[PDB]
Amino acid sequence: QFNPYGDNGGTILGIAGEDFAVLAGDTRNITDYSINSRYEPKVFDCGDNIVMSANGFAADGDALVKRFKNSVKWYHFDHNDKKLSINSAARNIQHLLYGKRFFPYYVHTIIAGLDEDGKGAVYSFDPVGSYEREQCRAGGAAASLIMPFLDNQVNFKNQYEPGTNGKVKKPLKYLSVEEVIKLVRDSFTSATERHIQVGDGLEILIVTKDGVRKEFYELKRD
Amino acid sequence: MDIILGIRVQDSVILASSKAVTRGISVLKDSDDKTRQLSPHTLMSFAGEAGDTVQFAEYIQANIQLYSIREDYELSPQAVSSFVRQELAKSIRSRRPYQVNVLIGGYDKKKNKPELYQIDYLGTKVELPYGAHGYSGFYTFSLLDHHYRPDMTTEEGLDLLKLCVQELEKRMPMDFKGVIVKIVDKDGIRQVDDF
Amino acid sequence: MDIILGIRVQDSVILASSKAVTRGISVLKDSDDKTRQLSPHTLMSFAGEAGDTVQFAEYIQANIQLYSIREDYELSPQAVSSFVRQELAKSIRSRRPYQVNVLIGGYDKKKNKPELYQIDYLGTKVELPYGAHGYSGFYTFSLLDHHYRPDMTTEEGLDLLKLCVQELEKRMPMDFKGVIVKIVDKDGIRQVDDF
Amino acid sequence: SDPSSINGGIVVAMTGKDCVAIACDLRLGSQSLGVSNKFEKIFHYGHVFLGITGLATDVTTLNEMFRYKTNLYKLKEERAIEPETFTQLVSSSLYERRFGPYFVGPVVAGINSKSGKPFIAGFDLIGCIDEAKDFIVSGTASDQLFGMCESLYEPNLEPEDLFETISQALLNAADRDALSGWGAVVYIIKKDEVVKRYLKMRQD
Amino acid sequence: TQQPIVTGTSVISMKYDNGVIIAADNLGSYGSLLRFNGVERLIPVGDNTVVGISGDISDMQHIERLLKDLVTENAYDNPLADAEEALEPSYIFEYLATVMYQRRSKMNPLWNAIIVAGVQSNGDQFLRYVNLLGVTYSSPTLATGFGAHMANPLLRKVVDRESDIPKTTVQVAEEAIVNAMRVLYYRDARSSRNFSLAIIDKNTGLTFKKNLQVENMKWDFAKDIKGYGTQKI
Amino acid sequence: TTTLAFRFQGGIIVAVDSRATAGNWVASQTVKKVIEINPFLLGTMAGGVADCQFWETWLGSQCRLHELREKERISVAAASKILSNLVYQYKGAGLSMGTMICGYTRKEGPTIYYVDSDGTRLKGDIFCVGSGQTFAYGVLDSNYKWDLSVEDALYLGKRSILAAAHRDAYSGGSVNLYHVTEDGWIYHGNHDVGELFWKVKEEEGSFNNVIG
Amino acid sequence: TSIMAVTFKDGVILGADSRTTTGAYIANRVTDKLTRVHDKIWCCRSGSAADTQAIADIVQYHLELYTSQYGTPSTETAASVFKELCYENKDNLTAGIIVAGYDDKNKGEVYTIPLGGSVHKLPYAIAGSGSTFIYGYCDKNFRENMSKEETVDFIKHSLSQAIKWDGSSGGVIRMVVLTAAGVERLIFYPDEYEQL
Amino acid sequence: TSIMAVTFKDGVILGADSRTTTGAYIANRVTDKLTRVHDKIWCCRSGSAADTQAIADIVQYHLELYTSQYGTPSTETAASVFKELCYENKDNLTAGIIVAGYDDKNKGEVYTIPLGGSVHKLPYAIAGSGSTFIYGYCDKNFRENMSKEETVDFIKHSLSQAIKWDGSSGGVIRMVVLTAAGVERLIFYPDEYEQL
Amino acid sequence: TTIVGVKFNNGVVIAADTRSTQGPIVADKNCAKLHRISPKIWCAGAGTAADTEAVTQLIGSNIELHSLYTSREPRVVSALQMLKQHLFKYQGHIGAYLIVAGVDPTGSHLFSIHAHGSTDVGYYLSLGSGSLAAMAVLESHWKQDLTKEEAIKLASDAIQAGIWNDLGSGSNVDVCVMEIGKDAEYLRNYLTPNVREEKQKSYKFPRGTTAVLKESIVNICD
Ligand SMILES: *[C@@](C)(CO)[C@](*)(O)[C@H](Cc1ccccc1)NC(=O)[C@H](Cc1ccc(OC)cc1)NC(=O)[C@H](C)NC(=O)CN1CCOCC1
Ligand SMILES: *[C@@](C)(CO)[C@](*)(O)[C@H](Cc1ccccc1)NC(=O)[C@H](Cc1ccc(OC)cc1)NC(=O)[C@H](C)NC(=O)CN1CCOCC1
Ligand SMILES: *[C@@](C)(CO)[C@](*)(O)[C@H](Cc1ccccc1)NC(=O)[C@H](Cc1ccc(OC)cc1)NC(=O)[C@H](C)NC(=O)CN1CCOCC1
Ligand SMILES: *[C@@](C)(CO)[C@](*)(O)[C@H](Cc1ccccc1)NC(=O)[C@H](Cc1ccc(OC)cc1)NC(=O)[C@H](C)NC(=O)CN1CCOCC1
Ligand SMILES: [Mg+2]
Ligand SMILES: [Mg+2]
Ligand SMILES: [Mg+2]
Repeated sequence: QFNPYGDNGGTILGIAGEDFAVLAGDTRNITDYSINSRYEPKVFDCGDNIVMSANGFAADGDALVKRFKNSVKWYHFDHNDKKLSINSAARNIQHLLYGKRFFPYYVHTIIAGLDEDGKGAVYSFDPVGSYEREQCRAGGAAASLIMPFLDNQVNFKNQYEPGTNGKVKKPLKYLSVEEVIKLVRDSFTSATERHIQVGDGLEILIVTKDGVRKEFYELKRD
Repeated sequence: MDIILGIRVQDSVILASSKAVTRGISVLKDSDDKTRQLSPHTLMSFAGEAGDTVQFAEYIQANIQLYSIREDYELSPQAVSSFVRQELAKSIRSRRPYQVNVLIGGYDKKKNKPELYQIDYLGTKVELPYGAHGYSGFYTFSLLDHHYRPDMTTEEGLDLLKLCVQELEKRMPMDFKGVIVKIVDKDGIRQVDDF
Repeated sequence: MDIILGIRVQDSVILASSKAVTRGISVLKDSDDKTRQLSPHTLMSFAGEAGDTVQFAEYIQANIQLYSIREDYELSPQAVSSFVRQELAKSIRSRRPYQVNVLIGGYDKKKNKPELYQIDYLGTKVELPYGAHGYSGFYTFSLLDHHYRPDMTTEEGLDLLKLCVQELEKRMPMDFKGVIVKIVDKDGIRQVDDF
Repeated sequence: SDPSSINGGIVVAMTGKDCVAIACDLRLGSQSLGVSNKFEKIFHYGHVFLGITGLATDVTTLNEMFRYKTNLYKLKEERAIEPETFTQLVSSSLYERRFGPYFVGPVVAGINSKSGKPFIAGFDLIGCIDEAKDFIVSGTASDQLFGMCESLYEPNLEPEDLFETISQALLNAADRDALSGWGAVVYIIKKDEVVKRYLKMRQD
Repeated sequence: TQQPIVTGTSVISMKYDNGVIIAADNLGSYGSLLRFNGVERLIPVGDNTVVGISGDISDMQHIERLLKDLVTENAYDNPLADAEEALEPSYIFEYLATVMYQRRSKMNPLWNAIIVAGVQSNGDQFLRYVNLLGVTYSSPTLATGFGAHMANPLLRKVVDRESDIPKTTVQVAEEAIVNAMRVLYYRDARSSRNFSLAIIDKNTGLTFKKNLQVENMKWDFAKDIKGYGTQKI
Repeated sequence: TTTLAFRFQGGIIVAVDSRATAGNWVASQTVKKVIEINPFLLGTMAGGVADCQFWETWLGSQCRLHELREKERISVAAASKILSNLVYQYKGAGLSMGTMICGYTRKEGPTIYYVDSDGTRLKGDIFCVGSGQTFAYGVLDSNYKWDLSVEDALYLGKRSILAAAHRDAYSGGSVNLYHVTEDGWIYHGNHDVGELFWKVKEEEGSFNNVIG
Repeated sequence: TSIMAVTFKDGVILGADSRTTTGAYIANRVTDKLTRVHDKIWCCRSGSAADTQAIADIVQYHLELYTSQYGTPSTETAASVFKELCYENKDNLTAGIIVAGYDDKNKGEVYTIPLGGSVHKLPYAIAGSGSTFIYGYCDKNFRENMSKEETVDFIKHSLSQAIKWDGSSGGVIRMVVLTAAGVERLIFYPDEYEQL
Repeated sequence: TSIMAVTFKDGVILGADSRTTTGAYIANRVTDKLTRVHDKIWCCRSGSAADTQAIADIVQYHLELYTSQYGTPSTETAASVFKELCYENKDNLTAGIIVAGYDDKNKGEVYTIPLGGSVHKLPYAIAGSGSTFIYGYCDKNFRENMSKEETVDFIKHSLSQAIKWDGSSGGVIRMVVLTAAGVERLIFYPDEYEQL
Repeated sequence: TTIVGVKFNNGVVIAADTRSTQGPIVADKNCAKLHRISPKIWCAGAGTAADTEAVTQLIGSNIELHSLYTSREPRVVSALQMLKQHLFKYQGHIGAYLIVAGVDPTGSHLFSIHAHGSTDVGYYLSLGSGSLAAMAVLESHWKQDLTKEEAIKLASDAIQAGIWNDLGSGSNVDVCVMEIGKDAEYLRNYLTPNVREEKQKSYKFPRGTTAVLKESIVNICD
């Protein structure tokens, strides 16, 4: 019997700072035990300072990104070139996903950008449209490897102030873009070591009020 | 849902219906009224699939109430039961059938007689002196075969009904949290509050 | 079968076990004692597959009684529980496993301490302040997490147990016909007749 | 009805400078229902430590079995079994049940008393030995543990630093797994002293 | 929901400094039966694109007709049909990719794996893959079926990343493709000796080679193999 | 999920946990399970996240359209029945929802309606919904009285979620509290179980099963 | 597989391709499907590689033990041992074996043993997946009492066609000639047989 | 079924057996599997009797309507109509059709249409269950530009072998000769072809 | 796995990668797939990891006892016969796919065994999930009359093909050279082309970060 779904592997990661947000994703694309491409980007600038990635089944991922990019285009036409806010984008994506509730897009979606107060924003979605704003989210094949590391290093979970008898928690603070990129690179090298579908290359998209910048780093190719 | 009983006596129809609403390993409610008044002298109890039951009952209720307003006249219990049966008879060959079993207790004002109809989800109608749906019947029918007489009073009918509820409470596996009892006679429909 | 509870307090272990034996749509019995005395200061309650339960309980009982006669000595609750666990651990990889879950309540006379062990049909043993098998645990564990204190008396333990039975009687789907309560302490095993 | 994920639980082991650490959570449940918060998964036979995740009845059975076997070993050999040898004994015993296996994920940890070398090892349910310089993981949150260990770990950590690393690895991994947590225990093992610490963690 | 009947095996391809090469054998298999031997599975579109197709042949012939019709439709009311408004490889691919994904979404797929090789109007090499699931990807080397498992490893030794493309000539690239086709003939049970090869260069244009054969094969060592273990005779 | 809401002398208490799961994977610990439909209506979420999130948001839009068309805030009965009639249309399709529509109006007073994805709609004083509902019921039922104070009712709701958060593997994160009065709903904070458990254990003396 | 054995004037010749498959992947392109169970009794193996191998080894053992006690076994005897194994274990085997041997009394003899474990003595036999495509050709072209060169050409042309149509067959064409003169191994490469 | 169509110097000849089966029972032993869709365009039918019949009738209708408007259709056109039906209804059909016709410009032409609905133009084509047994024979014996008598012998010998090995084939060998001269029907009985 | 075997002038060489997987997770990044049956007979193993180790040890044990009994150096065909009859007996349930190689008084040998008990002979062989990547290299570059250094190069190149192109293979290349008249040389980690890059950050925690409830000394002595 024909199976309409497939698994193209890879993994993605979004972190939000005080005045910036990053959306990272490896560039490897796979099916079963074969590599299709060592450089196939799945993190995209969608306009209006919104970056997006839909990881999982690439055909559904590309379809969704294509539809959202098109949604941004028509939002401009219909509402006098108004900027689509990250919260409005998030709600719009929920309806795109839930529209196919009974034949879902097989993807974990993450978008990143700046909220209307200029602060860093990351939104994350399940395959059928449920969403939530967070400081932190890993998605895809190696999400279960990376996410707990992010809980520990971004949100300082399980970390207490030394000498306070486990009574005072380590205080929350925003991370600098330099510190965030260190965590992204270490997260992906760790994921590459222990997950076979992750590797080849890492592409990070950084979003500030000035625009969208890119950075690329080599990953292990085995 | 689960337990719905009905007894027709000399001058009235008495309907008893369990109060429990269970879902999984939790009794969510113990005061549920599994009945709708279709018209001043016609009462319908119901049991079956979750959601379907109330949706069907209220749909029938709306139709009978619509008829009453249009004609300024109350349909006979026989007429209401036939309407209900046909709706279930349509339903069984639908894409998704109503899985609802009903008892219709009514007092025909033209005949001055109580009438009890038992209709299952297939649309199988029968007029009876006493009726039950589900596993209840496996205890109550034999019990009523023995103790029922056609000329009994409403009070005798309630004692006969107490005998059924006691038997069910003794031998049924599930806790159905007692019953709400309602009487249908020449003066309409009223609820017995202390049972 | 179905409901078996156990509470260890300061100076005793209290076991509560439902009285109902149901088969199909009939409650065949409402006074069933789902327990066996393995030794003067060790009691085992049980629940699970029909036939298996009693067959297993009596088999364990015979073995512990044999040991007692041979050595003229009572095995500690810990020793009995380990023996029982191993029998179940063998059983699970047999051609036909015993589908029986047990609670073992005992008073260690050498330590002067009450002990409660919960063992499932797989042979999964844990010592606990309070235990339950089946769906009961889904209500009683959270309840006891709140109301239980380690230094309670036998009377306080019985009131704590009444609180569990009330909750189960309110929210459980099935009628389990109340419980038989038994206390295990320094003076042995005795049954509470009015619960 | 997947034997390895009915009860839940996790074990992790790490090596440091002239020391080893082995840690485990305390949960024992029946699927969604948490039953016990005292169920330790680490045992020791002499100076050789063994952690076991998986189906709890088999965890108990294997502990009792290896206690049995190491006791006879000591009586006949007139010495304590070493980690490298015990690792081989575990592997033999598991593969003996090749077509009816114990549903477990054992982890050996200890220091060889002759050479002084830190040693850790892991196994699948069927006996395949997984030796490692750095760390071994096991249980329902193994994916999480793999990610935590691979990022947090660095070689030649001092016993006091190693404690922090292994503890943070276990805690943050357990918090992302529904069937793991409910308390934790960490063993810090030096050549001739062993410290056992209970960790404070979230109880949900 | 389909099952493929008459099928074509591997399509292999790679980029080189000035363009792209693509190749596919001339076999139409009917299960284990090697039924048809004159099947062309490389289909040129204009003078700047070649579409290589594996999988179901009835669906391949349908796709041929679509591409043939696309050329016709593009020429309508188009004075620059042979110049600025000619069909690009990227246009041809995106069209096929759309169709493939739409058909999978209707649960009635075209049972194919497709590689669109060509050169864009600005001289850039185009090489992209699409299949029955609507999955798309691009790489310096691309291959379908057994080609993915056996050809890609060999072709990646020549062009392992983007920077290796300018360093690779058409002679070196074609040699690697022809070698890969031989390896597939050794090892793929649904391959044939006869194949077609196409070169799309930004200077010399489209060169379509038909009736090529696998040659320089090593079989001599077979005489020395006796039994499966203990046999000395 | 574990969600509850109960009626009492001083109005309605609504308490929920904040965990989201995908099998045994803890997907989130900071999820919001109460949706504020209007200043007098609340909706609780249990079951499929997308199903609950999408349709209860949609319910809010329908309630807004009612008050625009009718120049009057929608009743709790009518609001719940919009949702129940909607999910009944999808009956069999595979929606997963266990919701509670809690609120106050003049004609009804404080009211709670249980609505689930099989089309069940029930008015009641006490409900617990979710995978950990039974654990919440155990504590809530055994401490509930109509005459509880606003302070005691808030705590019991919080303590009941904590009970379930502890025992149920698929519940946890933090407790979100709400209090509904004649003047509308009032938020009573997010309470992390990480700190709340130890605070409750110490002060209350409960949770003796746990290693202190 | 495509395999065959053909009797002729001076004795018998066995023939086989050299392809082994695991699905559509060719695990071994130089396989030797012609195997010795005795000096001048050989067999062609089709079906499961593991099953036919295990059988041939047991037969070789049986005939070696037979020879130690009773001297050279007949070709019929060898076929009977193959049958006994194939028939009694029919539920657990996938083996299509052709047995061919040279006696001095009986000259060349061919026995075919299909899946069920039945025995059939024939002038020539064909078997394996690729044999289906050459039933027509072989029936039309086979003649009794052919010469060595004619029989070699008959097998070479036959297996060439079987190889051409069957995807599960290919590689080299191995042959083994069984006569009074002795045992001769022949090999024929694609470049020769493909263009016949 | 065993069916085939073969082009030659003067045009094309279609050939078929006459057996129809319902399991191992022969429902009709004198079947006519060679059917007219146009004056000099015929087809051989294999697979489901009901499906191939329903298709041929629709094609015959289409070509009759084609002829009314645009004159005589080409053999390629006829094959395209068969394809269109077979391809678009591939999920609900079991039909293996060989199309053969005679133009004066294009002479003899043969198109084969297997299960999937693909089209293949060939010098000759074989199809049906019994064709498997004659791939070897037909490949070895076919030559281009044969005479009428040679082509008749080629088909007769081929189908004779197909019939001999295939249980699903048998009865008489029907043939239809398509040339500029006209249409000629031939029949050959068991007593002749069996002893070839 | 990816494993290979290559014959040369005066002996035989086998090689293997060093990745072990559990679904998509890398369990062991440096496991040993080259196994010693006897001093000069070595085995490369793919498939079920425990099965390859257990079956290689059992036959290795019996080969040692046989060697002592017969007062002879063991032969590769004996190991081959014992392995195949054992694997056949279990009807493929022991998932061991082995490349058996070695030198003995008869000469140098190279065989492969499949789980169901079928054996092959060849000058070059490859087994495992990356066998197609390896065999592509072997079919391209192999020739008759290879030298020792050429065969090692060819073997390791075939393993590298698996390492890079197969997701079921990775990390390092192990080699074992068995030459006639010489001791077999086991080259553990002959190539190490997948060294982990320096991490961006040290995640050494401040002492006292972890909250502790209890402490106690554990008694390991008698
Ligand atoms: C507790 C945690 C137990 O699930 C609650 O019920 C919680 C409720 C909730 C409501 C609103 C916001 C957050 C949380 N439910 C979940 O977290 C839910 C559990 C669930 C999963 C799948 C279901 O379908 C049968 C039903 C319930 N988790 C999810 O919905 C997760 C985040 N998403 C998915 O599993 C994605 N699936 C959904 C179904 O369609 C395929 C994709
Ligand atoms: C041709 C190639 C196909 O029929 C021959 O029959 C050939 C005969 C042969 C091959 C090598 C040595 C001597 C003789 N058979 C195979 O190549 C055979 C195909 C086959 C496999 C399984 C069968 O049923 C059990 C029947 C035929 N190939 C194999 O045995 C290979 C080595 N193994 C597998 O394909 C794995 N099998 C194991 C058995 O169970 C199914 C998977
Ligand atoms: C040979 C005999 C067998 O393949 C031919 O293909 C022959 C072709 C033919 C016969 C008569 C007229 C023109 C052409 N086919 C049959 O004889 C055919 C066998 C067949 C049946 C069903 C098939 O799949 C649907 C494929 C092949 N016989 C029939 O159609 C007979 C008349 N009917 C049945 O056997 C009953 N069938 C009906 C279809 O569903 C299965 C049961
Ligand atoms: C490559 C990595 C396969 O991907 C190799 O074949 C490798 C061989 C090998 C040999 C010695 C030491 C290490 C590795 N095989 C594996 O790594 C193997 C892959 C595999 C997984 C599951 C299988 O079941 C059919 C077969 C092969 N991994 C393992 O054996 C791991 C260590 N063990 C398990 O996953 C436990 N399995 C064993 C089989 O029974 C079910 C549970
Ligand atoms: Mg790789
Ligand atoms: Mg929890
Ligand atoms: Mg015939």
